[PDB]
Amino acid sequence: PLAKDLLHPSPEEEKRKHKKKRLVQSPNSYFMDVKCPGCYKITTVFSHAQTVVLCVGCSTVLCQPTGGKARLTEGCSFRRKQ
Amino acid sequence: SGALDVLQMKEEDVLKFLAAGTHLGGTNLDFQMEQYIYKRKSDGIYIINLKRTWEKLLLAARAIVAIENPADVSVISSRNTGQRAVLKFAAATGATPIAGRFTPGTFTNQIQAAFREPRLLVVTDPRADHQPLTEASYVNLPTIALCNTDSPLRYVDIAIPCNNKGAHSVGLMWWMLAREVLRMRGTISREHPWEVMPDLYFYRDP
Amino acid sequence: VRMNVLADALKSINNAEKRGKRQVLIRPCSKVIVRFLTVMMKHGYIGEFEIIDDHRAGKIVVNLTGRLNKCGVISPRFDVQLKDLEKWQNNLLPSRQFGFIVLTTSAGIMDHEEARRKHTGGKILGFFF
Amino acid sequence: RAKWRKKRMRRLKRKRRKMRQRSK
Amino acid sequence: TKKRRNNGRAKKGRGHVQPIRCTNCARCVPKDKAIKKFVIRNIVEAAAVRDISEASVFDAYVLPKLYVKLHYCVSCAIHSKVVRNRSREARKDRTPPPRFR
Amino acid sequence: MQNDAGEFVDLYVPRKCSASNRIIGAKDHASIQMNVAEVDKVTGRFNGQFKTYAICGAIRRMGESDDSILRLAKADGIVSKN
Amino acid sequence: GRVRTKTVKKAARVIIEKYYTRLGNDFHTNKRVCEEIAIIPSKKLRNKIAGYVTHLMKRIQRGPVRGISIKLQEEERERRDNYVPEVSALDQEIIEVDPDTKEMLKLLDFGSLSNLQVTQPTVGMNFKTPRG
RNA sequence: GCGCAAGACGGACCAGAGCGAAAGCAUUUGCCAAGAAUGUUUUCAUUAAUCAAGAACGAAAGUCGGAGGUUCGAAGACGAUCAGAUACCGUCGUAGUUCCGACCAUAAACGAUGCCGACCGGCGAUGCGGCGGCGUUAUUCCCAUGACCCGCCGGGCAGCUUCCGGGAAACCAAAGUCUUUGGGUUCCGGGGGGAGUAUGGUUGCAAAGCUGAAACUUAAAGGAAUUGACGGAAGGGCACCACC
RNA sequence: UUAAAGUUGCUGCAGUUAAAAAGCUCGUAGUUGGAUCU
Ligand SMILES: [Zn+2]
Repeated sequence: PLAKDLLHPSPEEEKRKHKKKRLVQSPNSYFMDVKCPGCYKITTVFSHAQTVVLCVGCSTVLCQPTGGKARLTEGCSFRRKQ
Repeated sequence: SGALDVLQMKEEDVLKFLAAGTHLGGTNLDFQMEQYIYKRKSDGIYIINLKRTWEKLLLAARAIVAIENPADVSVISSRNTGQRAVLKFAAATGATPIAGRFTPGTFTNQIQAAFREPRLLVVTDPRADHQPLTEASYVNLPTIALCNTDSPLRYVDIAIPCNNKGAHSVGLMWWMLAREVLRMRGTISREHPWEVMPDLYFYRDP
Repeated sequence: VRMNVLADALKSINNAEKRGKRQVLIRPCSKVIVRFLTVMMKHGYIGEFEIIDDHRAGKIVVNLTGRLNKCGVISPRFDVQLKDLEKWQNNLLPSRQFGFIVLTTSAGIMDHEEARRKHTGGKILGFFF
Repeated sequence: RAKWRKKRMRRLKRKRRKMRQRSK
Repeated sequence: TKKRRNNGRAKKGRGHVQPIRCTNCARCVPKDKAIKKFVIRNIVEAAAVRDISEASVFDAYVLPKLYVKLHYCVSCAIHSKVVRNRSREARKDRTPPPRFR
Repeated sequence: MQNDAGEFVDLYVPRKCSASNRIIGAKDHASIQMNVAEVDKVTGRFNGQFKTYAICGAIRRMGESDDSILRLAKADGIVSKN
Repeated sequence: GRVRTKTVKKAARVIIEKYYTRLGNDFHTNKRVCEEIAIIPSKKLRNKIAGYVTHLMKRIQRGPVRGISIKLQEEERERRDNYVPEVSALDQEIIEVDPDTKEMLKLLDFGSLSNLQVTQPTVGMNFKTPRG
C-alpha cells in the first residue's frame, strides 16, 4: 500500500464495501419484475419487500418477507429492471 | 525490462518455470505480497504472476550489474536447498558466497575474522536468512531476496515473487539470475542458449 | 458527537503524513475546510486536491507532498486583535522564518501576514508549519 | 490490618455516643 | 503490580460467575478460576486385572471405567503438584502439557 | 541556508528520501542509496549509466521499500507497464 | 573418563588440515609423522594428538567433517557438484497445468504452448486442519 | 431393600461462550410486557452530547413484622493440639441461610482505566444478522429449508503479532495521535501522618450512611525495574572427611 | 511577599500500578452543538 489510489477504486473494490462506506453511497437493492405462473399480469416488486405481495385480482401470493431479500414462491420468475 | 522486445520473457523460459513449480505458492498470503499474485485456486494455493516474477528478476539483475566490483556483492543461503546454487552463482559472476550458518557480527564487528563490508546483499529466504538481512540495517545495505507468498518484506528492497521452497524452483531461480547478470554485462550472447543447464544448481537428497 | 468538523479534517491530514502516505480522504467536506486547504496549498504544503459530490456533505481527496510538519486547529475561535498577533505567533509558530497562522477576517480566510498587510484582525482558525 | 483498626475506631464512636449525649 | 492479563481467570464480558466447591477443601472458587480435571480411570488397576478375568463368567467381558470431574482451588492444585510455577515467559504458554504423546 | 548577501551558510545539504521526502540524517544507518543500471534499446547490454534512488530507514522498516522502489522504477520507464 | 581437550583436538585438527597427504589410518605411522613436523613436548602429549588423528581420519572416509578443510576434498566435492544428467529434469514432453494457471498463461499471451495439459481440479474445498 | 414427607438446590453438558445500565442471569412448558444487532430506494427532519438540583435500581451482611424451618452455620457449650489457644482440627448448635411486606445504600461494587466523536498496522478464530459460491448430508427426486464446506459486509466478547507511537518502567493498538502542547463535556488529586477522627448539619427503628476540620507531628513515605541474601516454594547434580 | 512553582496548570499539570473516575443509569439549570444560500 502507502500509495493506494483513493480517487479511482476498481469496481471489484467498491462492490465489496459497505454501502455507506463507498466513495459515493449506493443501495444494494433493486426493483424486480415478477410474473405469476397462472396469471398474466406483470408486477413490480421490491427486492427487500416487507409486505406479502399478491396479485390484485388473480389472488396469488407473489412473495413472502424474510430477514433479507423477500422470498419468491415457486413457479414465479423475475428479472431486474434496468 | 523497459518494455523492450529483447528483454521479454520467452516460451522456453515459461516452460522452465512451469516444470519447476515456480508459479505455485503457499496457503497463506502476506499483505505486502498481494500485488504479485494472480488468483487463489481451490485447495487453497495462491498462484504467482510469472510476468511480475520476470520484471522483478530483471530489476534485481540490473541492480547487481550496477555494482562495479563483482566481489562486493554477497550471496547468502542458510538452507541446504540453496547452498549449491549460491556457490555456483558466485563462481560464474564472481560474487562472495555464504552457505551455512551466518555468524552474528559479520557486518558490524570490525575485529572479527570473517569481517566483510558488502555493497549489495542477495539472500535466498527472508524468513530463514533473517539475521544477515537485519544486520544489514546497521551498515546501509540494499537487499534483494527471493520471496514466497508468506514472506515478510522488512529490510527487503527488491523482492522476487517465486516459490522459494522447492529445490528445483530455487535452483532455477538462482540460475536465471546469473544468466541475466552475465547477459546484461555482455559476456554471454543473447541468441545462443546458455550451455550451462539448471541441473548444476539443484539440491540432491542423499 | 461530531463538533468542529475542521478539527477532524486537520487531524486526518496530520495523521496520514506521519505514515508517509500520498493521499488522504477527508469527510465531511465544508467550505471552511476548502478555504483552509487552499491557504495551505498556495504556500506549497499540500498540492492539488479534489472534491467528491454525494448530494450530501461531500468529501475531499488531498495529495500529500511530504512537506508538512504540523497542521492544527485552535478551539475555541478566539478573537485576535492586530496588537495581540505577535504573542500568538510566538506561542504557536516554530520560527520567525516559516510557519503560518490561519485566521478568518471580514476580508476572508487568510494567514497572519496578509492580515497585517490588510490591517485587520479576526478570529483564529488554526496554524500550519 | 486496616480493617481491624476501622472496626476498633467504630466501637469507640459507638461508646462515645452513650458517654457524650445531649443530656450531659 | 499486575501479573496476568486475564487476572488469573476466564471471565470476559460478564459480571458474576457462580461459585463451586473445591474437591479437597470444600472452598468456594469461581468456576472460571478453578482448576478442572476430567479423570477417566479403570475400576480395577493393572494389579488386579489378571485376578478378575480368570474369575469372570463372561468371555470377552470389557471392564467398565470411572468418570470424575475434579475442581481445585489455586492452593490445592499447587500443593498436590497438579500445577507448577514457571518462568515469566513460560507463563504465557497455554498449550496443554504433552501427555498425549 | 543562505543570508541576505546570498552566501550559502549551510555546513552541508542532507539527502532526502525518494519515497517520503524525509531528510536522511547523519546517523541514519538504515538508509540505502541504490543504483539501477541502464541498458541499450537494441543490444540490451549495460550502457554505462544508472539511476539512483535513496530510501530511508523508517520507510524500509515499515516494509514499504519494496513497493516504493518498484513505483520509482515504473515512473522512470525501467519497469514495463504492468 | 577418557575425554580429549581443546589443546590436543585443535592441534590434531590443524595437523590433519595441513598434512592430509602423509597421514593415514595407521597409528604407529601417524605417531612418527607428528614428531617429524610438529614441535611437541613429551610422548604422552605426542600420542594423544596422534591417536585422535588416527581416529579422525576414519571419519573422513565416511565423508566430510565440519571441522577441517582439505583442498583435495574440495576438488572431490567439486567433481561431485559438476554433475548434470544428459536429460534435464525440466524438459518434459507434457506439463500438467491447472485450469486457473492456464488463464494466467492466456493473459501472458502463452496460449499456443503445446506441451501443456489442463487437468481436473479437486472438487471438495477441504484444505484446512480441524480445530481443537 | 420397598415406600412416605419436608425444605433447600438446578450437577455433568458449561466455553477466555451469550444477555443486562450495573448489581446480576442456567430444569420443562405456557402467558405478559421489554430489548440489542442486522435488513430497508419507509417515515419525522436537528428533534443532539455531558450533566448542579432531583430521581429509579443497587451483592453480601444487618433491622422490623408474618410463614417455614432440609442443609450449612456467627454466638455459645464441649473434645483435641499447644509452653499458653479465648484460634486453626473435630461434635453439637442459636441468630441467620429460604419465602412474603417494609427499611438499610454499602464492597478489591475492579478492566483498580467516566461518557460521546474522528484518525492511525497486520493475522487467524468466535457469537449474531445479512449476501454470494463448487461440492457432501436430511437416503435415493421438485424447489425452498436445515447440518457441514469456502469467502464478503456490519455490530459484539476476546486472542496472537509489530521499532505505529507512547511510558519511570511494568506495559498499552490504546494508556497512541502531548513543549510540533486546544474535538465536546462531567467528576475528582496536590509530601507522609493526625484522619475520614472531632464538631455542626442531614437521613435512618437501630446499626450506621452522606458532608467533613484544625491544633500538633514529620524528611521522607511511595511506584517500577536490577544484582544479591533468604524461603517450613518447585526442579536437577556431586562426594566413603555422605549414605548404601 | 514575588520569582523559582508546568508543585493551582487559561497559556500549562495530573487520576491502570506513585495522591486520585461517583456502584450504575435517568434527568432540569449550565457548557457544547453536522451539510447547506454570490
Ligand atoms: Zn482446595
